[PDB]
Order: sequence, then structure tokens, then C-alpha cells
Amino acid sequence: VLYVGSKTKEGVVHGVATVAEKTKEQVTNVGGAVVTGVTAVAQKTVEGAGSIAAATGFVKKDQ
Amino acid sequence: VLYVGSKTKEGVVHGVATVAEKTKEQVTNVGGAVVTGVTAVAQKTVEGAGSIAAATGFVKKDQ
Amino acid sequence: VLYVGSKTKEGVVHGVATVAEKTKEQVTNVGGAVVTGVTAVAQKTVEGAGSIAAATGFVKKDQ
Amino acid sequence: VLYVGSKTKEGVVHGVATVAEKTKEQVTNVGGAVVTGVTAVAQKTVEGAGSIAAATGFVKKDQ
Amino acid sequence: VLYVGSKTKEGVVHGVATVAEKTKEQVTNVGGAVVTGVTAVAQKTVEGAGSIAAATGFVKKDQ
Amino acid sequence: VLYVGSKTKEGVVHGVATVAEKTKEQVTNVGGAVVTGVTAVAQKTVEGAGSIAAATGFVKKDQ
Repeated sequence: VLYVGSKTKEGVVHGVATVAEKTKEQVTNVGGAVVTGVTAVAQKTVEGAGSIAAATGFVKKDQ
Repeated sequence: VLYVGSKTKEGVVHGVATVAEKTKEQVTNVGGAVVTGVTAVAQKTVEGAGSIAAATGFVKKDQ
Repeated sequence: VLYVGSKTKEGVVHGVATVAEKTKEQVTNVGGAVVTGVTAVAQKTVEGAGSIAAATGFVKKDQ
Repeated sequence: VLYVGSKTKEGVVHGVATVAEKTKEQVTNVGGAVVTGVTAVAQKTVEGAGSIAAATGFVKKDQ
Repeated sequence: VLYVGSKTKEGVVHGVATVAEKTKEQVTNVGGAVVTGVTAVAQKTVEGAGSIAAATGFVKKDQ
Repeated sequence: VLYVGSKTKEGVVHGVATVAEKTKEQVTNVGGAVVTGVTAVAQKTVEGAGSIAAATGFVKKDQ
């Protein structure tokens, strides 16, 4: 491959405006992955799993 | 590969404005991964798992 | 590979403005990973796991 | 005009997020009023005409 | 006009986030008023006309 | 006009975040008023016209 005078944007996030107001939030997490709120994310991944919330573990919550 | 006079943006996050106001938040985490609030993230990962919240552990919460 | 006169941005975060106001936050973490507040992060990772909140441990919270 | 235990907002502007990017702007003003960009304004009492763009006055442009 | 135990906001501007980026701006002003960029303003009482751009006055531009 | 146990905000500007980046700006002013960049202003009482850009006065630009 070759590149000559040639721009290249990969995994880019731009121009994001937000206004949260009187938000109420309650999270109860047990061995999981939780993502909340405002979240701009630009994730280039190579030879590997790209994720915002990954839950791979073991949870025993018996009764 | 070769590059000549050639810009290249990878995993870039720009231009982010936010206004949180009278937000209330409660988190109860037990062995997990929690991410909240405002969160600009630019994550180039190579030969490895890219994630904002990863939960891989063991949790025993019996009763 | 070669590079001639050629800019290269990887894992870059820029231009972030935020205003938090009268925010209330309560966290109860037991053996996990919690990230809150305003969080600009530029994470280039190589041959390793890139994450903002990683929870890999063991938690025993029996009753 | 009494007030007892009573919150009161008069003339308020809050919670504003904006993102300009690669904007180009050219102004040629001759004896006028020009206002550009982001503009929060709050005025409780005003003893006149309220207006965003008010053009009184004389312009002579003969040829 | 009594006030008892009573909060009161008059003429207030809060919570403002902005991001300009690669902006280009050219102004040619001749005897006028130009206002650009970010502009929070708060005025409780004003004994006149309230306005963002007010153009009174005389302009003679003959040819 | 009595006040008893009573908070009061009049003419206030708070909580402002801004980010300019690679901005280019050119002004040619001849006998006018130019205001650029970030501009928080707070005035309780004003005995006149309240305005962001006010252009009174005479401009003669014959040819």
C-alpha cells in the first residue's frame, strides 16, 4: 500500500454537545460492566475485542 | 507501506462540550467496572482488548 | 514502512469543555473499579489491555 | 408584593453547550451593529423595546 | 416589597460550555460595533431599550 | 424593600468553560468598537440602553 497527499480519518468522534439537567441515576452492579453519562469514545482496535462495556467474569449470586 | 505528505488521524476525539446540572448519582459496585460522568476517550489498542468498562473477575455473593 | 513529510495523530483527545453544577454523587465500591467525574483520556495501548475501569479480582461477599 | 419561602427566577439563561468547527466568517460593517458567535444574555427589567436586531436610524446610499 | 426566607435570581447566566476549532474570522469595521466569540452577559435593571444588535445613527455612503 | 433570611442574586455570570484552538482572527477597525474572544459581564443596575453591539454616531463614506 502507499499514500500520497492523502488524508485518512479512522475511529474519529468530533462535534458533540450535550446538556444534562436534573438527571437522577441509580446503579447496582454485581460483577458486570456499566457505562452511563455522556460518553464520546473513539476506539480503534486491532487484533483484540473493542467494547465500551465488557462482562466476561463469573458471578455466583445464589439464594 | 509508505506515506508521503499524508495526514493520518486514528482514535481521535475532539470538540466536546457538556453541561451537567443538578445531577444526582448513586453507584453500588461489587466486583464490577462502572464508568459514569462526562467521558471523552480516544483509545487506540493493538494486540489487546480495548474497553471502557471491563469486568473479568470472580464474585461470590451468596445468601 | 516509511513516513515523509507526513503528520500522524493516534489516541489524541482535544477541545473538551464541561461545566458541572450542584452535582451529587455517592459511590460504594467493593473490589471493583469505578470512574466518575469529567474524564478526558487518550490511551494508546500496545500488546496489553487498555481500559478505563478494569475489575479482575476475587470478591467474596457472602451472608 | 411580598414573598414568603418562595424561590423566583426572572431573566435567567443556563445550560448551554456549543461546538463550532472549521467555521469561516467575514464581516464588513459600516456604521451598523453586528453580533456573531455564542451569546447568552439575561435581563430582568428593561425600560424600552426588547429586540435581538433593532435597526433605527438613517442610511443614505445614493448612486 | 418584602422578602422572607425567599431565594431570588434576577439577571443570571450560568452553565456555558463552548469549543471553537480552526475558526477563521475577518472583520472590517468602520464606525460600527462588532461583537464576536463567546458572550455571557447578565443585567438586572436597564433604563432603556434592551437589544443584542442596535443600529441607530446616520450612515452616508454616496457614490 | 426589606429582606429577611433571603438570598438574592442580581446580575451574575458563572460556570463558563471555553476552548479555542487554531483560531485565526483579523480585525481592521476604523473608529468603531470591536470585541472578540470570551466575555463574561455582570451589571446589576444600568441607567441607559443595555446592548451587546450599539452603533450610534455618524459615518461619512462618500466616493
